[PDB]
Amino acid sequence: QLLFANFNQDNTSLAVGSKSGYKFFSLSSVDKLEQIYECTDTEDVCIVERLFSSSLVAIVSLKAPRKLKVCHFKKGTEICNYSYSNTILAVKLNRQRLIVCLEESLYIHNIRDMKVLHTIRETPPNPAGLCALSINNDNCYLAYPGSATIGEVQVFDTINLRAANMIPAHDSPLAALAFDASGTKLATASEKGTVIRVFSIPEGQKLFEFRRGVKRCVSICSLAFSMDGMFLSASSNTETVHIFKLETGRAFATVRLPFCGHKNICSLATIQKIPRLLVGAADGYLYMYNLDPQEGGECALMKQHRLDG
Amino acid sequence: EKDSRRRQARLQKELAEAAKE
Repeated sequence: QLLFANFNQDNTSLAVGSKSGYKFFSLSSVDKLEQIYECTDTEDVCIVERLFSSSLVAIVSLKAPRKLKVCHFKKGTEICNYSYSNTILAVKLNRQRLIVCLEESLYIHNIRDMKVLHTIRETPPNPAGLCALSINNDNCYLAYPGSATIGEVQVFDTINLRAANMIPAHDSPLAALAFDASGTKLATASEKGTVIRVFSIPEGQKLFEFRRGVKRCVSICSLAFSMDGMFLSASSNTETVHIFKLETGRAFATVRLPFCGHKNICSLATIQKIPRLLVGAADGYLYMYNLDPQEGGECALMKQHRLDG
Repeated sequence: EKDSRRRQARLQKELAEAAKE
């Protein structure tokens, strides 16, 4: 049933897209996954991107994969839509900008009127829709791959509509990108998946380099900062999630998933005063683990909830 | 055709209303 699961910008909302529509779940308690919204009028929803805890949502359906719909989900109204020359691979938004990622181009919209402010053309092919957008209005940067064969990151100022830097992050092509909440740090991983790096933004200085216990190569599918920027989680197509602590090389804490190979999305969220690792997995569950921010180590499972409600 | 005028007005009002936190 499920096609999509993702967290909003401050980890207060979980979106689950399915063949029959989509749902939002709040993330403010532990005992139950509390559904706050369900839509059944749109089929095969492959992208659902909420703006924080507002009523604005951007939706893409497999029935019209080149069309972005911007809606007021509580009222159930379509505000406007936009169609692109190729399929939409990712949508990112903050309080000032909405970014649409195609394989070969990026569109930067003013979210106040949905006008296109700038189009980045002929990007290196980006079939994964890999990109990241800062949630901070003062450091409003977009990151996307500057090469399809080397791990270079283009950093683009979405307010002033100009390039800020290009960062040689990894030798192999990029696999994952994430901004911290301040917009001044960018976490990066390559297709080899052996090193997670953190760079300052826009200066591009390497600040941290983390090893995932070495070993073999993984396909990193998710990087996520905690809201205070002290912790960074990295998940993959394996059973291990690593959590790094950005104090002045190796994992500070780990979690062992009950599966090996499903794609998943992680986030670091504080719920009822306790920092937690949330894992939305393709097996249809949300897993919640308790993180000890002083001791680390292996994190215990607190709850697992069905993503379908 | 100045029909763009009132639709753009409604657009901006509706986007601001939806984005209200």
